[PDB]
Parts: sequence; structure tokens; C-alpha cells
Amino acid sequence: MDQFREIGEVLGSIRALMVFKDSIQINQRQCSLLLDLFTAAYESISVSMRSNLRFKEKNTKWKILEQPLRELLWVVREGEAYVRMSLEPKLGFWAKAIVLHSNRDCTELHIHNLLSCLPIIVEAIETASEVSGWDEEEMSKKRLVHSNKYMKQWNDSQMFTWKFGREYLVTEDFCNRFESAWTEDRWILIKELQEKKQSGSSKHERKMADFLLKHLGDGNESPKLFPSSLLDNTKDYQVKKRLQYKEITWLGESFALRHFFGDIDALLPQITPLLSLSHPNIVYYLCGFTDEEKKECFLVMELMRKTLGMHIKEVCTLSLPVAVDLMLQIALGMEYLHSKRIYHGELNPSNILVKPRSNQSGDGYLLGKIFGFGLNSVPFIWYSPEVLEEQKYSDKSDVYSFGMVSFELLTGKVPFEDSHLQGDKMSRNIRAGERPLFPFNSPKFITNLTKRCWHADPNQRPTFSSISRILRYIKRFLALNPECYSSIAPTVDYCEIETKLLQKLSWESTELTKVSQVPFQMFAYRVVERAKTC
Amino acid sequence: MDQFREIGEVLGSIRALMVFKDSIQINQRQCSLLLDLFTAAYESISVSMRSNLRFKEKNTKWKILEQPLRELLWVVREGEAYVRMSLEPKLGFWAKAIVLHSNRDCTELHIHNLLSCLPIIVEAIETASEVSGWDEEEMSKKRLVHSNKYMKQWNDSQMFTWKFGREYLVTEDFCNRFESAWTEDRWILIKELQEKKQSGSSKHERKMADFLLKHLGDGNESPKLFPSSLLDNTKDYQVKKRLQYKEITWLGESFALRHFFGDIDALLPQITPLLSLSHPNIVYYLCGFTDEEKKECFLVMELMRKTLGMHIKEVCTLSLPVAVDLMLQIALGMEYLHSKRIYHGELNPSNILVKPRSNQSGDGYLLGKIFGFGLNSVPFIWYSPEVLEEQKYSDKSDVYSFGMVSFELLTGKVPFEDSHLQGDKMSRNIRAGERPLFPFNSPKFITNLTKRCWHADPNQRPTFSSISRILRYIKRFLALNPECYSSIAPTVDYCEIETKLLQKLSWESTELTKVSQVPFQMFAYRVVERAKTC
Amino acid sequence: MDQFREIGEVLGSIRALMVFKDSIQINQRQCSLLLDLFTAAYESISVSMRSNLRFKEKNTKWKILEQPLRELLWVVREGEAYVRMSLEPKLGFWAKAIVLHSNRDCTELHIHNLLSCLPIIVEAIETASEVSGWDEEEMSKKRLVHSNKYMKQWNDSQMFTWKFGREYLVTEDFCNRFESAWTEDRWILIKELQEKKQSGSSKHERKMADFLLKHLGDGNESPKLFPSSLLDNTKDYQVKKRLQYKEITWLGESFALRHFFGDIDALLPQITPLLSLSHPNIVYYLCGFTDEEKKECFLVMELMRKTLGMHIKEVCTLSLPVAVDLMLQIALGMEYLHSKRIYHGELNPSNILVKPRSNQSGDGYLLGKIFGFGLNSVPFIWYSPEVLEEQKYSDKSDVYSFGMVSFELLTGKVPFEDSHLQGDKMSRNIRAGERPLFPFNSPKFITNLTKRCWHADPNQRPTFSSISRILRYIKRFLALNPECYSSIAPTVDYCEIETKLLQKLSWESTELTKVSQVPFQMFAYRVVERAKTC
Repeated sequence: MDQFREIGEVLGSIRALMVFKDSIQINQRQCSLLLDLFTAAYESISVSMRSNLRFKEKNTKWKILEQPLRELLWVVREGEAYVRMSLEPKLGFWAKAIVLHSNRDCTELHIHNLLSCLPIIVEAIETASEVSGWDEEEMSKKRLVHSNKYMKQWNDSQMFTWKFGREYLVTEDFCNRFESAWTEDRWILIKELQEKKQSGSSKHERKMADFLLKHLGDGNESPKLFPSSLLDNTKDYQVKKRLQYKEITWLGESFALRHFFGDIDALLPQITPLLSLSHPNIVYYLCGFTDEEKKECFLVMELMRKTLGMHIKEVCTLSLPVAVDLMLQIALGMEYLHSKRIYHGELNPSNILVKPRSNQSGDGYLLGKIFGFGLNSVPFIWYSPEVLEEQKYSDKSDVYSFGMVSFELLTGKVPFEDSHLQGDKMSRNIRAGERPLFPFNSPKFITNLTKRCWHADPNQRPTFSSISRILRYIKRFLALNPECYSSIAPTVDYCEIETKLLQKLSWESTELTKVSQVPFQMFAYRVVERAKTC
Repeated sequence: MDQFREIGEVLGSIRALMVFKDSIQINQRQCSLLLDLFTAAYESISVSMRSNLRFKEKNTKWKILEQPLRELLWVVREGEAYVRMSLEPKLGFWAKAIVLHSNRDCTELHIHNLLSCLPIIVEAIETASEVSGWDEEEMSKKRLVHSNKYMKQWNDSQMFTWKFGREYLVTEDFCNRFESAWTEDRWILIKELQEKKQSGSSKHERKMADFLLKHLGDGNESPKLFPSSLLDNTKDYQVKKRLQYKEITWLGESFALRHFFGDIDALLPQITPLLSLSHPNIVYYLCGFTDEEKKECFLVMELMRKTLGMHIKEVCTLSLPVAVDLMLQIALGMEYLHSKRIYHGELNPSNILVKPRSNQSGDGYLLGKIFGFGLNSVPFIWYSPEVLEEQKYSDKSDVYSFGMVSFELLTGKVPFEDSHLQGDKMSRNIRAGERPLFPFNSPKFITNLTKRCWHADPNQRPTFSSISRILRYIKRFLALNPECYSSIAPTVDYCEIETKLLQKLSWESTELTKVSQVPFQMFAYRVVERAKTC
Repeated sequence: MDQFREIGEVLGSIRALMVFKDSIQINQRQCSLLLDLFTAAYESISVSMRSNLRFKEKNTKWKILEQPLRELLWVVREGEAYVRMSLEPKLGFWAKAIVLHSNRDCTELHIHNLLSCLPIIVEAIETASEVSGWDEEEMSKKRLVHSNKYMKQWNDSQMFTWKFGREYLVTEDFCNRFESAWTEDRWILIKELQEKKQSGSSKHERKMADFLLKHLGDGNESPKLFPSSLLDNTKDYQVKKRLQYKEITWLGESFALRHFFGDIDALLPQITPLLSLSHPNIVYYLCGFTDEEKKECFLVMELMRKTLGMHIKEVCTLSLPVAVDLMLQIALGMEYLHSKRIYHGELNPSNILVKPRSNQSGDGYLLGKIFGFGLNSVPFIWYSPEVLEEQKYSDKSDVYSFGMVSFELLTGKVPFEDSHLQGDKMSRNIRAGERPLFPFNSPKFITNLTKRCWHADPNQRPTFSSISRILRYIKRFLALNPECYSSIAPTVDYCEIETKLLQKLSWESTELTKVSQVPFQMFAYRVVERAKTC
């Protein structure tokens, strides 16, 4: 309680907002899905607290539920902000359509956080139930139930969805709605645009509707660039001064504008893949503009200002949960990029734009995105060793970079501060097995990822689809016992678990993990720990 | 919006609290009724905003809904406090049973406030709908609908319950549950006590169960006093020092104790009616104790410390809504007392105990009760003139007092400050038609009650069942236009309306008004105003 | 009761069927809409019986509710048959997709019948409430309420949707779902076909998916004809012997095949409009086939065998409700055809294919469709007089025919049986004002349509959008008092009402009436009767 009730009230606030459902023009289906999932998670949590916990012992034996319920509170509070963003009338219909036509914020931010936060709450409730009561027979029986839940024979996605599907909101109906709730509003938007295509008020809107219809999968002709006159024509199109990126504000909502000169027709086949991307942790290109297939191209982005590099030096460090959330978001971005066969050439702290959360959720929490991956064509620290000894954008050459930034987030210091005495001798040193050293205070479980991404052998570095699912499980552990971040470390090394599960479950078959698989993965990790209690 | 969403979230908080419904031992039925009414009111308000209002004009044309929705927010926030009071484990079962066995706080405080606040919201929504939109034809049509709603032929309780029952939460099911939800938990408490009567742990609890079973309608033998040994026997019974009222804390919850010496057997038939009372605005006697039908009697009360008299002099004034709420609560208390043929001998500011609200609801709002009415047996301002010229506890002799205190609440000054020069000549002056004069700033509508309660003729003073229903309608008007309290006054005199409706509807037949009749009365008042627009 | 409970149980049966919702491949949205409307109608009817009627008088004073509730029972029983048709696995996915890709049976048959049957039930409940009870004051008050409901100032679609929207299931949400529940499953079908376009098992299915994708609004290129090889290629394509119409069974479901020889490329622009039609009372063309734009064209239809002409002579007559339902269905078909600027050249009893209902609903009830309207290019009774004196497919020249068939349905005899003595003198007689005479037993209200469609002046014949809304109101009257069909006739002539409402409400502006307008029209008719009680 006192966190559970806050979740209930935030959910009620979302329901009150969603009363005016039809006022949402673009996210009606996604907002409805968010409501239908938050309500289901709340129902399951309430039922499991009724069945398991005793209210008489509210103030003493529920201390373990405080932080998982806080994290679920934060997830629901971010869902509420998403609904208010999708429902507010501050921005016009066109400014909203340019931004939210290919959002995917729902299933990748909010649904993903919810489905990675429910296992923590469920497991915490079980652990609180075992110590609940005064009868040792009850405690032993509950321990037996929970030990038979996490036994090894329940290691299969279909086994888990059968036995434990309803508990973790992975059911056939929910799994179907995770995907068919973004195509549904896409179709509705196409219909609403076709109506404005011929019944619009102005000729400029006549062209805007054609622009967006061709921009959204008309004839499956997705990769294309439209005349830049649309930017100029709009009643208001003031291009603000840059501080290659400029602050266009062409629908009244400020956007970042990247414009470059080159033979765009020749550079077309490599920007064609780039315009298709859409991920919450990616600063992707909303629309593309060329004048008349001529000199210049206009690429419009979402506007973010502060980077992680100049944010850390602003506040100086970051707490462990904040660093872990940043790492998880960055890893989720990179696994999406790698799933689409394009690799950030160099990943640096500077190349990570961050923006703080609602600030109603937590203190110091912030969500960050990655940019600059596209158009590789047109110091020596974040480079991988073999690339550093080059006298090429590999999938493993930036996993090293991600681990390098991971060290930076944890210790809060730019790496190789101590080696500053050496001048350019670092380049030869990195070839040798020398890596920056952690402070001893840093917890063992987290820093093992940095040691494993630092590994000299390119093959042994874990993929991003494995780093992400390690990180969200470390977030689970960091949620159960807050005292760890504020020897509290677990027993098993999580990387060892990943190595075991990759061969056992064949998780390497899929480059990217769909959201409906998140609770099963966090469940499989717990099974391997339980089998390794010894 | 922004008040509606807050109501939604407070309602969600109440639902989260009520998840642990079975942990409530005494108010499960009443808490369920509160939830089922708040949910229904919220559903009707949401439906009426969907049908009537346009979300595009949220920020400009919804200014009139701010204050009625604030008042409903306050009512729901008080319902939430009631639920947390009835559900918290801070107090033991016995300490809870002594206080809440005859509460009636639900239907008299919370349900009454809800049913007097819904008409304000509904009427405000209609007025906001008329000005909504940009089409004058829509405005004219909505004006026609609302003018045909408030036309004269819909003046009957049954007519109104037919046409407008569902809108104002007065339906046969709701009206039945207003009464059969306090008998239901009374029966459950009797059953739970009979179980502890024979299966209790201790002999002291054996006697406690017998005490409460005989105290609660066993054989319809309601008026009786039990041996005082029960106070002494309890593991802890420290009687605190008085500051005839003492602070007994005999179940760990502090109570006010009134104890007096006399031939209690002779005084029994007049205290017998007194022990039956129960009202939220009455400091009533929970239990009665005599040693062995001997010298002393022990009367236990609910503990309140600060009175209205020494509260007003603390903060010095009170705003108009605060004064009106105090007046409404006092009038509701007195109409209950008068309905039970017992009259406060003298009603003074001092004899009104006040306690501030949750303070989450509003600033300066406070709920007050009246005490000292019982046991009349064993300066000259608040007395009525004819009583003042006595050289006797009539129902009209304290209506004068209530109006006198009403003047005190409004002007914030003790009356006859100016006449302080005269010494005891006031007594003859009151016989003459001289009454304290208001400041001109005071609004006309409110002060007409004080002029009408001041009236020299005892007959012409309105009854309390009429003063209450005048006051709640003035609260409605004061809710629609906040600028009135912070010529804004209405056209018709409300007292004139009361005189019209008493003969037209025969409201004088009933001394006390049941809560299911509140929206109809506020509806009948509005009909009479509309007929008198001229 | 005893009809209401049967409706409840049939609705429960539909819910049980719809449990396996995902097994429906094509009508999931339409079946969900049917369930969501039947449930809402049932909820409103139950609430209105709770509020209005007394259960103590179940067996005596509820005789008037028997037949309207029977008709609603029949509507729900047809909805259940629709669900079982859309959900059964008897037919394959392709055989289902050919038939149900452009069904529109939901909103035109089932939703239309439901929305034309609710006003009858509501009005019957009001009339049963007035006579309910033993207190004459209650009766007078209820009469006042119902007389103020049907007063003249509530004559506007928006006025009615405001005051009485929720009662008759015409709300903004319901009105939106009447249309956006057939585009929703169309989009889903397109997506499911695109998946089979590239991931199908066989090459034949590869071509089938392309066929249906191009057939369903791909690029807004709707009017086209596909190579006939698709008929031949399918594993099974036996063409059965004709009994120009042949019984193709090319997906295992028997279809009627119309094939003709001509310069199809030259006849293309007039068959192009024809392929777009879809109505429950129209035998429309599902798909079009030409070999290689060569000699022959293959037109596939839905298979029906028995016509109205050889059905009436089979059973010999038809009861009045059966005849009225046939007339209403035929009028609904013709108003759709006339809305699309194409007119049946000649409308005859033979050119009306009929098929009996579920037979669980009623005895002798049957739904009929009209065919043969298309491809006009390539005795003298049903022709209109001016056409009969031609020595041309006008919208009024077949309204005469519909009235002629209307006479045939009522009297059950082929017209001009008596004039059989005259040989070809009928042709001159029809030019003179001579029309077949009715039996005197036939009710006045029904036969006035036949007299008005018979009218010599072509202009004065009512349009089909007016004949339909006359007919459904006569169905309402015929539902209230069964004894009429088994002087019971009303007072006002319904045609007079139509003439009044056309100028008052400007109903002639719209050629076709959308289903969301049906209850308002039946409400406006009742208002005009009530104003004409005198």
C-alpha cells in the first residue's frame, strides 16, 4: 500500500483523460491499448495481493514491495504523459501528424517498460508472501509453491505462455494487440488523410495530404523524397539559426533540420533505408525533402538539445538505477539498429541526446536517444582496438563503444583520466590488453558487462540483443533490494547465465526481440538462478 | 478538465483502497455504497460532458465548471478519508466498534454532500453547453432543451424521479441502498459480536461482547445503561484530566467523558431518549455507564477540543463558502434534533465544536458539531426576545439563536460590539425591534436568512428543515459564480421561494428530510426561479 | 416477460458463440458490432422495464409487449444466424472471402431491423406503463410525461439525438461504429491477403490473393474484370447445368453464374458501375471475369433458386406482416439502386428472389432480393401507363411497378384476373384511369400506398426513400396491435404525414437514408400523429 494506491490513482487519472477518447486524432488505438494493459496489470496485481498478502501486516512486512511498485508507478505516470501528449490541443493536426504518424513509443517505451516491470512486482509479491503470516507451515507451503513455479521443466516460450501467460500479460489477445494496434491507427490516419486530400480547405493542405499519403506506404513505395516547396509554402516556416542541424519550426512545433549538399540522386539508395526507421531511442528522420532532385536535401528530425556528454558534466555521480536505465535504452536502440543491418560508425557519449522524464516519476531519471548513425559518408578512445589499429562499422565494433560509454556512466568520469600523462601512447596501449579500471565500490554484477564488452577478442563480445536482456534483469535485481545502490550483489554471474541460455534456448536465432517475449526471458533467467542455488 | 481528472484519480485511489475490502470490519457495506455512488456520479458526469461539451474549447469555455467540479473533488476526497478511517489498522477492533457502530457519517455527510453537489455540476454543464460551439442554432436549441427541462409541470417528487432520476443518482435501487446499507453492516456486526460472545479469548472480551450486543438493539430494548466496571476492567483505562468533561482513553482512542452525580434512576427516563441519537453534526453519547444504579453516571462522547467560538477568535474573516458550509452543517444538526422532539436550550458559538477537514480538500473549510443539548437540568444575546423577557426551549427559540450565530459567522464579529456602551439596556432593546446591523458589503441573499430568523414574531421564523434547504441552494449559487464571494447577487429572494414551495409542495408535512429528496428540492427551487425570470 | 427472457437467452447464445471470436476471419468487427448493439438495446429495454413496469401485474397488463418483443426476438435470432454463418468452419477461407468481402448485411439487414424495432418496443413500454398500477394519479402523470415527449418542438435530428439519443441507440459512438466497422474488417482482410500474396502455399493461391487485392480498392481502381483462368485453375471448378444463369460451385460453395457474349471492351463502361453494388436486398455481382478481354464475360452471383412469383403460387394468402416485410425489403433495395442512378427496367414478382428466414424466428417470414437490373441491353401489366403507351427506365416508372407488386402481395392474386375477358384492351384501359380493385377486407392504411403508387401523374408517385419510411411505420403500427392483421386501422393517413414531413424536414434532400436516421424518422411520424389527434 501507499504505492499501490498511487498507481490506482494515476490509472484513474488516465481513465479520466481517456474519457475524451475521440479527441485523439492519431493515437486512439495506441492510447486504448495502453489503458487496456495498465488496467489488466493493475487487476492482476490486485488479485495477487488479495490472494497472497495479509493487510494486518501492512506496515512491517511489505517493505519489499515499495520499490517494484514505485517503478510500476513511474511506468504508469509515463503512460499518462504519453496520453496527455497525444490528446492535448496545443499542437495542430498537421504538427501532430508529422510527429506521431510513425511513433511506436507505445509498444517500445511504455508497453516494454510495463512488461519488464511486472515480473519484478510478481516476484516481490511472492517473496513477501513467504514471510507473511505467523505460521511456519504456511511459509513452508508457499516456499514449495514458488519453488515448483521456477523449476527447470518450464523453460519454453510456449510452456511459459500456457502456465504463466495471464500473470505477466502475455496472452494471445494481448500479443495480437501489441502489433495490430499500430496498423489500426495507421489505417485510420490514411483514411482521414484521403478525406482531406479532396475535401481540404486550402491548396496547401491539398498538397500536405498528398505528401503524407505518399509518405505512408502508398503502393508499398516507402522510400522516397518529396519536393522541399512544402516546407516553404506553409503559412509559417521560419528556419532558426543552428546551434548542419538547424531548428526548423515549420508547423509551429520546433524540429531539428539536417541539410546537406551532394548528388542526392546518387546518394538516394543509401538514404532510402534510412528514412524507414522508427524507434523511441532513435533520433530518426520524419520526412525527406529535395528541391527538384537537385543540389540540396532537407532532412527533418525531432528536436533535442542536451546531450549525455554535456549533461553529465552539468551535474558534476548518476545513481545506479539511472545509469542502468540509460544503458537499457541505449542497448534497445542499438539492437534495433543492428536488426536493420546498419551500425553506428562510432558511438560516443556526445552522440546520445538525453531529455529528462516527466520528473513526477523519479529524480534524475532521463530517457536518451542516439543519432548520427546515418549518412556515414559526407579522440581515440571509443574506437574498438582492431579499428583503433587501422592503418569498419562492424556490429561488434560499437558494442565495444557501448561498453566504453557504460564505464563512463558508472564511474561518471571520462575514461583514461589517469593515463592523461601519456600522449598518443594510449593508441598502442589499447592494442595491449589494457582497459580503464573501475573503482572498487562499483557492484560486481553491473561491471561484468563492461569487462565482457571490453574483451579483446571481437567474437566474445555479446550482441546487443543479449546485453539488453542482461540489463533488464540487473534492473530487476536492483529493484528488489534498494540498499544495493544507495556485499549485496547476487551469487551467479549474469553473463554466465546468458551464455547458458543462448545455446539452451537458441535466442541467437532472432536479431531483435519482440516485446511479447520480455517476461519469458526474465523468467528464464530466474529459472537458471534457482537451478544454480546449490 | 484539470478538475475532472483529479476527481477521477481520487476515485481511483478509493478503489485501490477498497481492494482490501474484507479488512474493513464495520463499514464494508457503507464503504461499498460510497464507492458505488461515487462511481455512478462520475459515470453520469462523464457521459454528460461527452454529450454536451466540446474538447477543442477546453481552455476557454469551461471556466464555469471549475468550482462545481472542485466541490465534487472535495466531497470525494472526504469519502476517501472516510474509507481510510474505516480501513486503517491503527485502532483495534473494539476501539473501532465503539465509535463506528452507529456512525451514519456515510449517508448524512458524504452521500448528502454528493447529492447536493451533483445538481450544481449538472446545471453548470448545461450552462457551459449552451455557450459551447460557434453555431447560434446549436445554442438556441440547447437553450430550448434546458428551458423545457425546468418548466413548471415537472414539480413532483415522482415526476422528477421518473424524468431526471438517473441524472441525479436518485433511483429505486440507490434510494433503497441509502437505508439498507446501514442495517446490513449492523447485522454483520451483531453476528461478529455473537461469535466473540462465546468464542472470545478473554473474560473481559466476554463481557465486552455482551455489552455491545445489549447496546445494539437486542430485543428492541435500546434505552439502557451498563455497569461502569467495563471501563475499569479494560487492560488500559487511564482517565485524563479535564480541560464535567474528561478525556477518557479507555480503548487507546481518546474520548470525552461526561460524568455527573444524581438520582440516576430518577433521571433515567430523560436520558433514555438521549442515548439513541446519532448524527455527524451531533456530539452524541456512544455509551452510558452507571456503577450499580448508584450515585454517578458515566457518559462517553467523541473527543473534540476546539470550539467555533475560540476558533474564530484564533484566526482574527471566514470566507463566504466556509461560513455557508458551517451554517449548513449546524442547520442539518438542528433539524435532526428537532425531528426528535428535543431542542438545544441555548445555541451559542461556544457550544459548536469544530474540527478542520482533511485540508487536502480546501483552505479554511471545517466541519462542526453541536453539543450540550442533553440534560438541560443539572450573556443575554443569543436568547430569543420572548425568552429574554422571561421574568422555554421552544423549537423557534433556538432558530433565533441559529440566525444570531449566522450573523456572527458572516461579519466575524461578536454581535452588539457597537452597543457595548449600554449596560444591560440591551435586554430592553431586544424587546424593541432592534437587531445588529450588517456591513453593506455582505451579499443580500445570505443575510436575508438572518433578517428572517431575527423576526420578532415567533411564528414567522422558518423551521430548520426550511433553513437547510435554503442554505444548500445558496451554496449552489455560490458555487456557480466564484467571483461573488471573492452586484453579483441573484434576482429572486430565496426565502420567498421557500414560502411558495411550502404551500405548493407541502414540505412542512415532514420534520426531517431524507437524503434521497435532496436533488428534487434543489430542482424545485430552480424551477421557481425560472418561472420568475419575467 | 416470456419474450424478454427469450431475447436474453438468444443474446447469451450469441455471446457464447462470439467467445471464439478470433476464429472469425472476415466479420470480426461486424460481429462485434452486432453484439455491442444487441447488448445495448437489451440493457436499455431492461432499464426501461425496471423503471416503468410493475412485475406484480406480469400476466395481465403486459399483453401489449408480446409482439414488439417477439419482433426484437426475431431480429436477434437473425443476428445469431449471421454470427454462425460468419464463424462456422463449413466453408473454406476463400469461399468465405468471395462472399463476405463486401457483405454489408450487418448494417443494412440486422442493424436496420434492430433500429426500426426499438422504437416499437419503447412506445409499447410507455403505453403499458400508463395503464400500469391502480393509482389514477400515476396514470395521469405518466400520460403527461409521454405527451411532453412527443410534442412538436422536438422535431430535429439533432434535437432528437440530444434528448432521446441513448434510448434508441443513436449516439455519436454508435453512429461512428455503424460505418467504421465495415472499413475496419476490410482493412484487416486486405492485410491478411497481402500476407498470403507472398507467403501462400500454392501458386493458385498466389494468384487468388492478387485477384482479391486488386478486387478490393487497390489504388482506388475499383471497376475492372480479371482473367477467367482463375475459375478454371482452382482444384475444383465444376460448372453445373443451368436452370444465362448457371450454377458454378467453384469454391465448393454454389454460385449463380451469368455469362454472355459481346464486345466486352465496348460494354465495359456500363458494367463498371454495376460491379460496385452491394446490398442485402440486391443479387449483386461478386466478381467479374473475361478471358483475355475477348468474346465472353463471366459474372458470378450469389445463388438463389425460388422466386416470389413461383413461391406465392406454391403456397396457394400471405399474412399482412409477411407482406409488409417483403415490401420493406424490396423498397430498401430499390432506394439503394435509385441512389446509384440505375433503375430496374421492369420490376416483376418473378424478378424477386426470395429465401425463407431461419424459421426459428417466425412462420412464413422470408427475405427477398431483386436481380436482373443490370445490363438492360443484351405481359403488359407491370409497366407504367406512359411506358405502356410507348409506340424509359425512369425512377418513377418502377415505383408504379413496385406498387403493382404490392397489390399482388396483399391480395395474393395476379392482378387483372377479372379483366381476363378483354384481350389486349387492357393496354388502352391502363391509359384510362383504371386500376385493379382491392378486396374490402384489406386494411386502409396499407392499400393507400398502392393507390398512391398507381397515380396517373408520374410526379405524384412517392419516391422509394419515402415509401420505405412509410412502410416501416406501418410495420410499427402492425406490431402494436396484432388483432389488426389476424375497424382497427389508425386515424391519420400515413401518406399525408409523409407529404407534411418532406417539406417540413427537407427529407427529399437525401436520395438514400443512412441507418442512424431510422429512429428519428419513426419518431417524427409519431409526433405528427400526436399533433393530429384533435
